[PDB]
Amino acid sequence: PRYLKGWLEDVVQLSLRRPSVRASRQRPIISLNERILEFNKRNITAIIAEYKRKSPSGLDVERDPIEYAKFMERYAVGLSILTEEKYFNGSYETLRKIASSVSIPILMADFIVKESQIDDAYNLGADTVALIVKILTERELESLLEYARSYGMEPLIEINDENDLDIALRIGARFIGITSRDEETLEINKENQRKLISMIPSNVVKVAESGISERNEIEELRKLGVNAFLIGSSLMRNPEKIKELIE
Ligand SMILES: [Zn+2]
Repeated sequence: PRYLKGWLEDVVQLSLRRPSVRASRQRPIISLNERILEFNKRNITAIIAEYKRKSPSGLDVERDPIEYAKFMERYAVGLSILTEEKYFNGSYETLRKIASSVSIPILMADFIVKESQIDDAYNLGADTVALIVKILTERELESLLEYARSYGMEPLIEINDENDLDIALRIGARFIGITSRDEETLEINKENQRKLISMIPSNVVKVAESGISERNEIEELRKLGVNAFLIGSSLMRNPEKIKELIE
């Protein structure tokens, strides 16, 4: 991985030593990016609802994961499950139990730095994974993208700046998340997020991530070409909000 500082350096070293799991997957992969495009053709707002108990930006809640997932199943285009343990209080069991309980596509969100974490996502039932450009070298990113595709996944390649975007397009990403949060500093910049969105080709499936709480922002981003919206904190604190956000 890259040489980082602060909490990201810590989470990367933790991830390198993450013990892998063993299990026989039950259901074939179902595509999150393809379901997003189907929602777009149906003119249904496509929200990826995220389950996370804690975050470095101060979220700290307890909520039953299965009850949350079963509620979201009616409304969300997919789910994102945090599996990072130290900063997000996620776990592999959380992913396994949620995947075993819903039929919509599931994204495992963690700090993937080694192939066995993709093995873990597959064996636990996830349909895809996030790969974060700013924690990986270009060579690692290309290799992990190919590895995930060899299972039948289309990973969400996450970008925050123009250097990240250059890499993501160069390596052939087809499913890009544009996060407004710089994970190193926790700073939110929506202007920069909109700039990057405008630089992505129309045939790439685009997901806006971080800081979304209001239907007005979803509408404005949809007008700019965003295909789907990854929303965590606001839904973890008031799950029923997704109903208003999709209206
Ligand atoms: Zn993300």
